[PDB]
Amino acid sequence: PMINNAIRSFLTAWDDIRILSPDVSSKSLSAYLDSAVANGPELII
Amino acid sequence: SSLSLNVGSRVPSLFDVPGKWVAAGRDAEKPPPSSVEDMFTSLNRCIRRPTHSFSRLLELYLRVHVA
Repeated sequence: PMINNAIRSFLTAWDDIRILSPDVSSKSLSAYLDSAVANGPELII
Repeated sequence: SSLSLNVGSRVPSLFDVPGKWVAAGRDAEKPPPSSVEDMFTSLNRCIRRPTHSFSRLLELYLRVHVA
């Protein structure tokens, strides 16, 4: 009853902090890797 | 909302006190006939309404049988 309120408060404490996050997927891996592509010197001219 | 038991409940803060004082000035003022009839019509609506239940304390008091 009262101890379940501490359960409900805690599981909604971490869930709100967890959903306050950017989306993590393999798209973020390619989007981070796109930043390392554009700063490339042209050597083969 | 975090402790999650009530919403908008009346708790006696000090901002009720200008609401308590100013409403204690218009109580002695003569009400208009628009206010009396609105008070009057709310009586007949309160009497004739089909709410045939008590308050949720007296409905809980009547479980207790004393002798």
